[PDB]
Amino acid sequence: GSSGSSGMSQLGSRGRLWLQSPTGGPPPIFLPSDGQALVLGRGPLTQVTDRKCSRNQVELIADPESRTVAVKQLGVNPSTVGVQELKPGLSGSLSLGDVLYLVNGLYPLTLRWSGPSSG
Repeated sequence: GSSGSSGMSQLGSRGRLWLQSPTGGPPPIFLPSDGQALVLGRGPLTQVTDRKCSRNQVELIADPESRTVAVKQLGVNPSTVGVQELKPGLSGSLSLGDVLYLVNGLYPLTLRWSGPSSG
């Protein structure tokens, strides 16, 4: 038959925000574009099972507005947003490529953005 519905439309190439993990790590999680906050910490999320990590260690938010990500510490352990240490109740930003050491300056989460070629 004829499916139809819609025709065509495209402004730019656009993309999607996500986090990149090193070998022996979890898959590429796609942050919520809606603007929600993806709390990272212990669990299958990042495969982190360190007590030092808290279910809600920090709050990541995908900001496709300017290809950025907001980070807010809701845990106790001091998190590092790149090369700067955070605090409890503090908040910072992460750029495309920047790292986000969940805790113990370990379990770094590289911020990546999807972008296809050709077109």
